[PDB]
Amino acid sequence: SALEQFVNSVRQLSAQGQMTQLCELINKSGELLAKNLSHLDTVLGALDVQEHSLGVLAVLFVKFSMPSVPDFETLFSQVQLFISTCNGEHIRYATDTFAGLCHQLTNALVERKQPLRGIGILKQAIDKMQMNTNQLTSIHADLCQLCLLAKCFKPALPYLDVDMMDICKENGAYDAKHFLCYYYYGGMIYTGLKNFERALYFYEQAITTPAMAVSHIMLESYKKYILVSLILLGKVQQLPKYTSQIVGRFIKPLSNAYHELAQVYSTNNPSELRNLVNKHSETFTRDNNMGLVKQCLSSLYKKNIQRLTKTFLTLSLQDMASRVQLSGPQEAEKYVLHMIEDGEIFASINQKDGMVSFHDNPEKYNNPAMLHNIDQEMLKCIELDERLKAMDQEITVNPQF
Amino acid sequence: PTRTISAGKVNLGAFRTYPKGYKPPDEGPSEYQTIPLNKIEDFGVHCKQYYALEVSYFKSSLDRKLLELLWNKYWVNTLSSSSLLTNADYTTGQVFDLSEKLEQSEAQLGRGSEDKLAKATRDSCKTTIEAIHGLMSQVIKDKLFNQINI
Amino acid sequence: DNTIHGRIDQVNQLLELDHQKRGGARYTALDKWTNQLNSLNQAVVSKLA
Amino acid sequence: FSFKKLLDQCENQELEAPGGIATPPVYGQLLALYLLHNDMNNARYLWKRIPPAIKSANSELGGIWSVGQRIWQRDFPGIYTTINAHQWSETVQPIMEALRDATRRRAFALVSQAYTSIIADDFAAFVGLPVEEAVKGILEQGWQADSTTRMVLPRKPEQQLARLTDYVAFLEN
Amino acid sequence: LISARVDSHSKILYARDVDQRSTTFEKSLLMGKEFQRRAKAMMLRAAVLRNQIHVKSP
Amino acid sequence: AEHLIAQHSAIKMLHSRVKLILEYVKASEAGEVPFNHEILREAYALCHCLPVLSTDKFKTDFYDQCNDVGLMAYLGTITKTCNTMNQFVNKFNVLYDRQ
Amino acid sequence: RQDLSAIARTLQEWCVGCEVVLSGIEEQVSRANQHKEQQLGLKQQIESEVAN
Repeated sequence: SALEQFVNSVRQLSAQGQMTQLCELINKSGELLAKNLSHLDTVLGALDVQEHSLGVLAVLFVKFSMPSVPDFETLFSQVQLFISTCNGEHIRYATDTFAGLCHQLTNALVERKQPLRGIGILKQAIDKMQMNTNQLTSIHADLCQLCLLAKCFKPALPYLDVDMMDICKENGAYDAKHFLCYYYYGGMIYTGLKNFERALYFYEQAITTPAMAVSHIMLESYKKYILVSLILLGKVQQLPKYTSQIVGRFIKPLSNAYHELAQVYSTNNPSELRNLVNKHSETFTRDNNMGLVKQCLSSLYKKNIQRLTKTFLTLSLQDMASRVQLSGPQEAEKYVLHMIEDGEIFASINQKDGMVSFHDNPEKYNNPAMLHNIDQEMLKCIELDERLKAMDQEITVNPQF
Repeated sequence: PTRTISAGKVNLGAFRTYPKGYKPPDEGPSEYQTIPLNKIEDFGVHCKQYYALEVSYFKSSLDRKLLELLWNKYWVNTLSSSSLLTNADYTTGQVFDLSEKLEQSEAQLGRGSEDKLAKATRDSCKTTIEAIHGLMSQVIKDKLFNQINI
Repeated sequence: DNTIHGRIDQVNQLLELDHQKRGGARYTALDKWTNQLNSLNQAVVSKLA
Repeated sequence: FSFKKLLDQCENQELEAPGGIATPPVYGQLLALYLLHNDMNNARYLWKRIPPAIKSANSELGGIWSVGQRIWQRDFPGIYTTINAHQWSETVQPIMEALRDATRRRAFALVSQAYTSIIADDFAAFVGLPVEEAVKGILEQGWQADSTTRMVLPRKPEQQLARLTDYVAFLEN
Repeated sequence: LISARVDSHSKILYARDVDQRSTTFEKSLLMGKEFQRRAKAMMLRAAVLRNQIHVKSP
Repeated sequence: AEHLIAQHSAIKMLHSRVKLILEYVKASEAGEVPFNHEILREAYALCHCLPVLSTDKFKTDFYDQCNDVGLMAYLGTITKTCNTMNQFVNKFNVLYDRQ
Repeated sequence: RQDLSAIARTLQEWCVGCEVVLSGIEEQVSRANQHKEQQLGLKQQIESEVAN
């Protein structure tokens, strides 16, 4: 009886003025909603399926049961049809139920099995929720989570590569754990793709978050921050002074093994790091980051080979095997060749004499390549300044203090 | 002379002092100039003891004629300037001073004058703008005489 | 005693005299400008929280 | 050139068609193409995404990954051995030859930069071709070959104004 | 104070001369990169302080 | 605008001289205007003087100049962005924050 | 006499070259003003909001 009236009240606001009453209509909905909504969805796509379908589908996912009998797949396709060509315009005001729908779809796909297609659909929703230079919407975390479970990081990169400003809230629709999850999962995505620069950046941004209580997302991101900093840099990168007090008070002594790992890493001894990795092996496997510690061991060997460039020019492979502790010139030749290929060292191999010749001269800074590099880096600084000009202008327009 | 060359505009001032004990009027437009740190203290101490005259230039009827006719051949010298290496020591000297200005502007933000960073930014802007203008003339020369071929 | 400006190449048995002098004064000024800009940008970012 | 377009098309087919799980020949193409671009981080995560059902039903896919294990370990002779082991015409075979050629170019470019003097047998194993063929090719190219010691000595190999105006326009305002 | 490289093959100690230009360019470019990362970090810090994004205690 | 005006006038003068010599060449080649072995010979000698400096040492030096100004421009833009960041944070700490 | 055209072929190649450079400046100079005035105008809008 009432469900037959609401649709008529949606058409009244269609192509008119304000839609705040429609937001109140989605806010109330009907509480004890019936199956009839599916029938109401048959005759609903009059203009562009409208915001009514969002309330219908959000309630369909809010059910905590079914959610549309064993034929839930039809509902999934309906959700697809709502995101793909349907989209919308006044999603900005209906962000609460939209992000809620995406969170419920994500949680349902996580609780079920393979969430591969869910990524493909989610990226469209994100594309229609954000403005132009992209905003940190809650759905950004869900996407990452999905692509972290269904091992496919490749299509999630364009949303991760952008250093987006301003978190999209609008009528609440945001929680701190979604921010923490986006930067932690994103950090794991960049770690999985061996892009340690952005990975370290993402973990650092996940730690900096203001906190009164300690969360497991912050602990795991801190552990992985130490590991990635030991891989990428020769030591642990200093976290900013504005990091939460709980990090230095609770997170630091909880992940003691990692600071113990960095303490053994600083002595430049591989056998001792090997002994420490074997000592807390159960703790590293418990956190599910065993592999990154092996990369820390390999990066310590790399660091020890890198330290030879500062003192030697032409060094014997046997001398390198003795100094770095590799056993045999064969492993030294392997390590040097891998390091040249990966662009980690600037050296050459002489097999006849069994020597390694360090050059250490990548560039002389006369190429146009540097001209284009500097032009691109300057354009990045100009972009940053123009963004800062926009933020400063926006603040100047606002009331005084 | 250094700023004349680097800016491509004559940097000259004409001044007259006030007698000992005499106080200046409200007038003092004071057109902004970057003053290096090793000179700014002395500048500030004595800046109100003199005033600047309004400078203008003149030439004769013959100078006018001769300078137009000189241009008919002097144009060659404008396309063979090489300003970037003529007074290269100036930009380096300014950068050397700019770094200490930036050290002072950092010290201002440290604990606790009126915005030294903005002054230093205008100084670095001016120096860089002059350097880019030098490169502009060099690129113009490259476009005119090198990118031709057979 | 700094009376002779140069160095000795004991292997090839020669005296490699100090001559290679270019505009090194710019790069030292740009070096100090870089250092001061590093410390400054750290101190500017330190303001917000 | 055209392989990148087929990769993007396969990357679209990876999510558009399923259904939950994508097509096995597309999985084979995507895996071999992920090996072609040397993106081992994409290939390793693609192989682990494959369900055990297609892993058991299509053994040829396992035969494609057996090349990837060698690429991951950087064992060049093993890469050239694993390439010439399986046949999957029209689908995987036309791109495996492109992988073989790309691995040859990658190995040649690596030896030319990383080595001053290298043993002829090691170099032949690095490029996959036999000792005689390799030595013939490098002598024709211009590398210094030496017998007895069997050493090969490799030889190591507005547009502008508008940008400047934008830089000054930035600084001056 | 020794600014040299050891050539252990021929047993000769060669003195190292720092390339002024390349070192200045290298450290300046790396400083620019570190500056950009600090700028992105504070951009996000401004965004979280604006939107009041923080972990609640209970 | 005021810095490249002297170059614009110099280039305009050069372009006039180049056009006058080119028109003399075409007039001689087409006919009617008297042929001269000596003048066109010097115009041939002038043509062969282009391009001025195509050596690798000059390319290294030109790009050395360009990279020096380029690096300096990058450090200058960094200083200006450092100042813009300082303005923004100084205002943000007043409006969005209570110091 | 026959290959004389080649001289003109390079002279015109220089002329066109000048004609590009000249126009380039004309455009760049115009842009340098187009930005300036715009920025001034924008500043005058920001400065007009100070009264509110």
